[PDB]
Amino acid sequence: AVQQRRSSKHRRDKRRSHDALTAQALSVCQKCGKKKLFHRVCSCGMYGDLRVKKAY
Amino acid sequence: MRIKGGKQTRVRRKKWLKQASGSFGTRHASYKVAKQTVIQAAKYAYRDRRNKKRDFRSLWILRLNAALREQGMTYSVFINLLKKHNIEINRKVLSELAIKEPSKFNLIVQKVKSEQPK
Amino acid sequence: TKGEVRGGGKKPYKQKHTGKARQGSTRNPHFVGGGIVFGPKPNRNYSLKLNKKAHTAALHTVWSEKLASDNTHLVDQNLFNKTEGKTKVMMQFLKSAKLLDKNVLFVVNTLNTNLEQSTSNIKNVQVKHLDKVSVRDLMLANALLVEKEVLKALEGKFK
Amino acid sequence: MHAIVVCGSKQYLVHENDTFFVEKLEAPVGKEIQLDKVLMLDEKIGAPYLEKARVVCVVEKHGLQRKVNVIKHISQKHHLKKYGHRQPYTKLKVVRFVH
Amino acid sequence: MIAFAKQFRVRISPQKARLVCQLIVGKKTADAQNILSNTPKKAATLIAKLLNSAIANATNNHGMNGDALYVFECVANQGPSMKRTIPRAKGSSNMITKRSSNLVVKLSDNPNERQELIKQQKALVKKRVEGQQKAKMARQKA
Amino acid sequence: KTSMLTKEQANKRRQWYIVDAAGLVLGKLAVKAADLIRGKNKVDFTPNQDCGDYLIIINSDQVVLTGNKKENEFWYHHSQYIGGIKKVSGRDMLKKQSDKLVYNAVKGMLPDNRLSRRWITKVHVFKGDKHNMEAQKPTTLNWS
RNA sequence: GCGAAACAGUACCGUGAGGGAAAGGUGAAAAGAACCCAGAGAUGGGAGUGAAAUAGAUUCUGAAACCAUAUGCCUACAACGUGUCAGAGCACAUUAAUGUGUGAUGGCGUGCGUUUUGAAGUAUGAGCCGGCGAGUUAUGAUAGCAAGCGUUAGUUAACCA
RNA sequence: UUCUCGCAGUCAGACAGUGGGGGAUAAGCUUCAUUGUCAAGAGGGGAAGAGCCCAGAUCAUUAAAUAAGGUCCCCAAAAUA
RNA sequence: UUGUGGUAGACGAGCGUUGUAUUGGAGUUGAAGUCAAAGCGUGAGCAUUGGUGGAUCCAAUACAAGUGAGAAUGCCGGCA
Ligand SMILES: [Mg+2]
Ligand SMILES: [Mg+2]
Ligand SMILES: [Mg+2]
Ligand SMILES: [Mg+2]
Ligand SMILES: [Mg+2]
Ligand SMILES: [Mg+2]
Ligand SMILES: [Mg+2]
Ligand SMILES: [Mg+2]
Ligand SMILES: [Mg+2]
Ligand SMILES: [Mg+2]
Ligand SMILES: [Mg+2]
Ligand SMILES: [Mg+2]
Ligand SMILES: [Mg+2]
Ligand SMILES: [Mg+2]
Ligand SMILES: [Mg+2]
Ligand SMILES: [Mg+2]
Ligand SMILES: [Mg+2]
Ligand SMILES: [Mg+2]
Ligand SMILES: [Mg+2]
Ligand SMILES: [Mg+2]
Ligand SMILES: [Mg+2]
Ligand SMILES: [Mg+2]
Ligand SMILES: [Mg+2]
Ligand SMILES: [Mg+2]
Ligand SMILES: [Mg+2]
Ligand SMILES: [Mg+2]
Ligand SMILES: [Mg+2]
Ligand SMILES: [Mg+2]
Ligand SMILES: [Mg+2]
Ligand SMILES: [Mg+2]
Ligand SMILES: [Mg+2]
Ligand SMILES: [Mg+2]
Ligand SMILES: [Mg+2]
Ligand SMILES: [Mg+2]
Ligand SMILES: [Mg+2]
Ligand SMILES: [Mg+2]
Ligand SMILES: [Mg+2]
Ligand SMILES: [Mg+2]
Ligand SMILES: [Mg+2]
Ligand SMILES: [Zn+2]
Repeated sequence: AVQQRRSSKHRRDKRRSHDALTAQALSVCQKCGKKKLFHRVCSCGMYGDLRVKKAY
Repeated sequence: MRIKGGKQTRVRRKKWLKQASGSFGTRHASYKVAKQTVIQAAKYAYRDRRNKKRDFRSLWILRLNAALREQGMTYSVFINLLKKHNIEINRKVLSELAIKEPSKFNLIVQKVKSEQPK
Repeated sequence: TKGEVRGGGKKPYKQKHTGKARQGSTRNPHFVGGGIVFGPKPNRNYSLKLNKKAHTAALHTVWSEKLASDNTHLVDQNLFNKTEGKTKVMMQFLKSAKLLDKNVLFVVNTLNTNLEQSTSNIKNVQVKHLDKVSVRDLMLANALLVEKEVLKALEGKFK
Repeated sequence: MHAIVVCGSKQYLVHENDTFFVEKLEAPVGKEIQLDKVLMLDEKIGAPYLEKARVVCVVEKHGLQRKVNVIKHISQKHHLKKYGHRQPYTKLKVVRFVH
Repeated sequence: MIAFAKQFRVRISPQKARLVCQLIVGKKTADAQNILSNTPKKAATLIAKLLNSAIANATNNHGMNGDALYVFECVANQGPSMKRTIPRAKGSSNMITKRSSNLVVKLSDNPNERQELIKQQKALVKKRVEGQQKAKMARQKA
Repeated sequence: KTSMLTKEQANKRRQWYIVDAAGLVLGKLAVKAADLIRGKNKVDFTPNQDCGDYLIIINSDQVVLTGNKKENEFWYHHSQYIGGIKKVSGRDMLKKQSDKLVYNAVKGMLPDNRLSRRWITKVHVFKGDKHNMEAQKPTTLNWS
């Protein structure tokens, strides 16, 4: 099955209206300050008060 | 002598495109659809000039008829009374009187009501 | 045209069952390869015929209006060789005669060489024999200097 | 104060210092024209037309209306005719109502 | 006062880049960098490089303060495409169109910049009309 | 050219009215209700500004249908399913829901339009003498 | 315009005979952007040369279709060949003109070519844009119109200068 | 609308009324004669309709009188007996 | 005064493109091209101003045509 009529440039954008993106939640590390996405280990491997991995 | 087309096609096409300004999407972008819309819009305008002449007459008849029913007299007889009294006034101007100068409109109805025909 | 243009005399696509339209050659007029349907040809005539007496009548009237008019002075043999072959003297002559902007045409019967040596670097003026002037050269002149013996031959030619 | 005049074929209700547009009258700008056909004036309305009731008007301009393009087209019949129309008018303002 | 940076023939498609570009319009400098550094998209590590270069040449070349810059307009125009032949089945063939985007990011310090753009547009339209009037005075003069 | 006529710019002289349908015929009441709702009887009628007054109907169950229409004439409503065509006789409508019958009758006398929605909205029909619409201080007119 | 303005009968297709493309323009002069900043780099932003760098090697001019951004207007109870005639409100000010941009709302309204007795067509042709694309030439005949020459008229063909 | 000369297009028609043939006094059937329309003709009536009725669109006007048809509402316009 | 619906078709009058021949004129103080605007015509069409552009172009009278694109499941290029 294929469109017997071409879809205009307006119906196309109406369908894409739901394709917008969402900003992932970010937080501040409590020892170095850079922004990191929430509930995840920072770049230094320091999550909460526990040293997880060696610094980058 | 190889005559080459240029500035001739585009100018006569852009004239049609300019006329079809304010249309929905491709109906103003593409020359072909624009040309069809201008021709169709011209047909509508032509037919609706005639229809405007009739529809505005109807509105004057409607407003005057309504204005009359408040005084107890009807449209079918008001025009008949106008002819016997020889008074010649448009329904347009008569309706304009009844909306802007109610008192003077009542003067016209009072004379046509009872005064001797001619 | 379509036949002279180098190309394949075969059918590009099959006649049927292909989504493309029917085509018969790659050098058709509506193709980019280019076969001009009619086109200009190098066999055209461009020539026209006018009767002999009609040409005499046309020449007769053109002489009538140009002669007996302004800038239709008469010239003789002395100054046709007094030019000395130098175009500076003739430029002075045109300046003195106030014929600088005019397209003066010398009508000459004896083909003087000193006069022909000059007036050749001047794109404006020109000199012709009686058997060489035509209607167009006569009425493009706007001014002409005619020799006396040229005028006598003119009456003879008209008859 | 108000009058019902007949200029051309239309009837206009006019007040003092009112400018209305009528069909071309062939009169230069600035003259003082006298509209003749008057139906109603003040309160005395004449049956055919009022007698001696005159409307004094001054002609302001002799411009033309907006261009109208009449494109007659017979669908699928090889007929596309085009025409343009610019109807001339004249604008005039009421100065005085002759008794 | 617009500072800007450009990048020609970016491999990302304009369709997939405008989606990320709408996440950065109107944002402050520091907040703009933070959002783009933690978004799992391919067209995030290229606008970030362009954004950083634009900040650099705004506070170094044009001499801007640096704590008032906001992303004025970040868009991905359509760049030149590349045509390839993908071999299909039964002897047929299709055309793959490798799409490219021309990325440009622009940041300003004044929060009223749309007004100045309209002012130059108004000046150009205005500049056109007096010439018409000047031509009319000359025409009446003759 | 000529002088244009005066037209109201969405001017609202709309007022509230009360009518009593004690023994009025369905059609005779509906025709005047539509004329009153549309404002056609008004002196100045601009047919794009809904210059028509509100109207309230009292005693809907008390209306009458002449002849044998109470048992021989049927009102029809079909849902979008199959077999969802519900039929009610005149007598059943006059008892169970009389307000809906007058509502449908008044709506049917209006032009198919985007303004007819607001026009049918301005009809407040009640089945009893009581009504919660006494806060508008609606004037009383007879046979309308 | 020769298929071929460039290294074209080349690239490429076919076992082979054979078939057979596209692609030109910086600036007067490379003076072709040293140097600084961001970047891994290409590159970009400044600086510099230049009359011009929005002439920067992507290199004369840069159209439309197409894709994005934005000032202003409208749009989430609404049956729509999408326009037309009326018509509020909103926002501006012009080839000064009963001005321009949008259009709450009312009335009316089933495309363009083709071929048919008859097409909104459940017949047909076109996805859109731009370029190209179809009554000619040679030699004769007839008729209309006009000119030259005329009542032992009128007119030359080849060829020669 | 006759005569002479130049240039054509047309040779698939349709429906309505009237008189018939074929068909079954069936066909929006088929074949004729005649009056009209459409073809190549918009507007108004018929709710919507090529052919039925009223008629023939040069353009503009928000002027007036009418034809067929109609006057509770949609939708312009009525009352008496 | 009589008129002016119209397909096939007949007849008449004009517009526009390029070039040539004669006249005149404009142009680095900015030509053609090209975009925009609230202009002029009965129609093909024609101007004015401003931006971009960097070297040719315009008016009149004649002449000669590869002279007018919306459709051919048209060709080529680009883009949906
Ligand atoms: Mg869009
Ligand atoms: Mg989606
Ligand atoms: Mg063309
Ligand atoms: Mg060729
Ligand atoms: Mg294979
Ligand atoms: Mg090989
Ligand atoms: Mg640069
Ligand atoms: Mg490019
Ligand atoms: Mg370029
Ligand atoms: Mg709403
Ligand atoms: Mg609802
Ligand atoms: Mg409906
Ligand atoms: Mg509607
Ligand atoms: Mg509408
Ligand atoms: Mg419709
Ligand atoms: Mg055609
Ligand atoms: Mg057929
Ligand atoms: Mg359909
Ligand atoms: Mg089929
Ligand atoms: Mg077919
Ligand atoms: Mg198709
Ligand atoms: Mg095309
Ligand atoms: Mg002849
Ligand atoms: Mg027959
Ligand atoms: Mg037959
Ligand atoms: Mg019959
Ligand atoms: Mg029969
Ligand atoms: Mg029979
Ligand atoms: Mg039949
Ligand atoms: Mg036919
Ligand atoms: Mg008809
Ligand atoms: Mg009808
Ligand atoms: Mg006529
Ligand atoms: Mg009658
Ligand atoms: Mg009515
Ligand atoms: Mg005619
Ligand atoms: Mg020319
Ligand atoms: Mg220019
Ligand atoms: Mg051609
Ligand atoms: Zn950390």
